[PDB]
Amino acid sequence: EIGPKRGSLVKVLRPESYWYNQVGKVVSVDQSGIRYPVVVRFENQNYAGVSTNNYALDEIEEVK
Amino acid sequence: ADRPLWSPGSEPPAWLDGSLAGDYGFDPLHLSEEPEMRKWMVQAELVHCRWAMLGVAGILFTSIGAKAGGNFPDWYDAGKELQKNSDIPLGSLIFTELLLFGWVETKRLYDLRNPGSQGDGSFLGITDGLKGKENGYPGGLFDPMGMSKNEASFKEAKQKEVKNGRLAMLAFVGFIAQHHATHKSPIDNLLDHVADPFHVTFATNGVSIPH
Amino acid sequence: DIAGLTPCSESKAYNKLERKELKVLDKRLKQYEPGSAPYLALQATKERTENRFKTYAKQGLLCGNDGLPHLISDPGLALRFNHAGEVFIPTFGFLYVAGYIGHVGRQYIILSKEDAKPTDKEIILDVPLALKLAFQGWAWPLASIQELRNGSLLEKDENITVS
Amino acid sequence: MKDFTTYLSTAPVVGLGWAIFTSGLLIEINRFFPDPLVFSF
Amino acid sequence: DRPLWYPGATPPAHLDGSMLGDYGFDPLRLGTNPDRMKWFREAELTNGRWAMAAVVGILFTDVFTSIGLVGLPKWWEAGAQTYPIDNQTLRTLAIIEFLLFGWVETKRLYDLRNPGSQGDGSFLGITDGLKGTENGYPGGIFDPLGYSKTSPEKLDELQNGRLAMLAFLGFASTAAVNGQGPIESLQTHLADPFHVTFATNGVSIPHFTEF
Ligand SMILES: CC(/C=C/C=C(C)/C=C/[C@@]12O[C@]1(C)C[C@@H](O)CC2(C)C)=C\C=C\C=C(C)\C=C\C=C(C)\C=C\[C@@]12O[C@]1(C)C[C@@H](O)CC2(C)C
Ligand SMILES: C[As](C)(=O)[O-]
Ligand SMILES: C[As](C)(=O)[O-]
Repeated sequence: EIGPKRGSLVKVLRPESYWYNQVGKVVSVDQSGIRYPVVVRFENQNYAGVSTNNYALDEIEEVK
Repeated sequence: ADRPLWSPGSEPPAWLDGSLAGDYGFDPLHLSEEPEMRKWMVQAELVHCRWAMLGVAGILFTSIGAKAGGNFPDWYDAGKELQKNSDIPLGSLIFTELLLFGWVETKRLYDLRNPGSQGDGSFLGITDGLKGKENGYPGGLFDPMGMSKNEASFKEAKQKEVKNGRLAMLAFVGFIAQHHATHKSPIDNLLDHVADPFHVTFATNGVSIPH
Repeated sequence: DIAGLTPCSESKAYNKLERKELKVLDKRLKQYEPGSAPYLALQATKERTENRFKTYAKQGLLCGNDGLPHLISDPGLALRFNHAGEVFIPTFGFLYVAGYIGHVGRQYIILSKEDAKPTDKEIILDVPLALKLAFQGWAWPLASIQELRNGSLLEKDENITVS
Repeated sequence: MKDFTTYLSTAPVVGLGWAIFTSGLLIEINRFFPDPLVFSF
Repeated sequence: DRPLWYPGATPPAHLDGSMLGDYGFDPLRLGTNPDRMKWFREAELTNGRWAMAAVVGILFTDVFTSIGLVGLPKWWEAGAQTYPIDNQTLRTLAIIEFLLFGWVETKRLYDLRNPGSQGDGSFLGITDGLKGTENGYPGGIFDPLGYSKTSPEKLDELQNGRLAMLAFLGFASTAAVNGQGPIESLQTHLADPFHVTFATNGVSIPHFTEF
């Protein structure tokens, strides 16, 4: 009810994030209330090998 | 426990039981295991047989003609002396052969990928004929004699062409092996062996003789 | 006459080099009988060496003060003369082959981005797909220009940057 | 047979089949056509 | 769709739509995008229409030359005979060609871009007739022979244009390795059909026919 529908893919706009401008599905937008509610999941690894991350709702945007 | 096998007692392969003609459960390299490779290899063996039989028949008939007195070369080095004094150049003969064979081998090919694809009537309006009755056994036009319109006779008549073709292509390897040793005609190797069995192989170069 | 170079038949150094090579070959060719294998090998080598030196001097290729051939690479000097084959058409042949290769590889790597775990397809290739695309790229100049006018090759700035 | 054909998509295949095709083609072109250094025209 | 190029089991993807001379032949999938297909259609039209009016100059003019009625030169040197002529409009030919073409090629270009788009007062009083019914099929050009219901005679035009493009390609490939003209090659090939063949001229392998 707060973030995008779960299962809907969205992109990232965190300027300092490995995943930037590319799309990734949302695991679960945290409804309990927190500054980084949207947990996005990516298939390709990063330099550290992590697949998921949580971002703020003022950063993510719509689909391509 | 239902058909004779090649090795008595061995377990036949699970991808071929009795549907193919000449089936004996002989496949140790797991070839033709998938349905598509088997559909390919069946017709490959069939065409091998249908060429080996004609080749061996022509070779034996020309050899018998030569031994009886006809003006016939042997099967080897026969394309060399029939081309020296022929009106049709080499190359102009080869590409005529290939041009006539491409058009028919292509129709033979695309009736394997989708049977009955050739019986739509685009070639001279031929519709009933040129339709693949089975994997590698067409009919209608290639079977003028009604000798395949009965399964009881057909399943038994097709199971012997594969055997005759296997025997003929084993004989063709005999023609090659039986030339590099004696350099004589295949019928000559026969008469030199029935008249005197003592002139058997293992006597000229079959085994190494350093001693 | 271009660049002070002279056609390679009138080069005394070129013929002197050919004679030198032939003498160096024959001095050790005379070591073997005309029937043995090494002798035939040296005979064939001399054959295609003489063929080298004869076939080059046709349609014109400039040799300099050293007598060796010198490739002319400027379009315009290969034109107004007969040197368009030195390096002008080989350029287009390599461009054609390199296009072909890149086109096929790109269409492969694109058509694999749709299925699950494409990484596997990069260590375990799709041999039949690669063979199909290999026998469809010899019209790539046609497909490239019109796929460019199409726009299906420009990514609309949706990639990872840092600035 | 199936797992073998699947194995035949790795380094031991094209990368071997490829570059074997190419070495053979180039060697044959340089053998039948002995010493090219400029096009026909 | 008229008969298919492969008679058997070769499915077309985007050539099920109606179009002139469509036999479902597009192996390289070069006309998938409809706009590029719409362009390549006019490409065929302009190529075929141009090659037909060219092969006729090579075919119908050389048939009289072989019979001996006229002494015109062959096409592989008809271009060299011109400028040596006394009254020779020397090679200001190419550039005036380009100008005179360009002025019309641009009109056809912009008509393909904006179909049937010719301003009212743009061309003196003949603006009206310049509007074309369809792309590559203009009205004002053909005087008779277009007001029928069986307008799909364009099949004849396309098939003849393809045949004439093959004709000119064969002309250029023959007059390059056979050394003679098309009619002369045809007549020598009727004289002796087994020796004069592409196998003896064009392929490098059969030249080693050393018995
Ligand atoms: C040897 C042969 C087949 C051998 C097959 C083998 C070993 C397969 C073995 C296995 O696969 C199995 C079965 C099962 C697998 O699980 C395991 C392995 C072990 C892999 C066929 C030859 C087949 C050979 C054939 C068909 C030859 C045809 C010859 C012709 C047509 C001759 C024509 C001419 O004679 C004329 C008429 C005139 C002359 O002048 C010129 C010429 C050219 C000589
Ligand atoms: C008709 As177009 C896309 O080639 O300008
Ligand atoms: C290759 As030529 C006939 O143009 O000299």
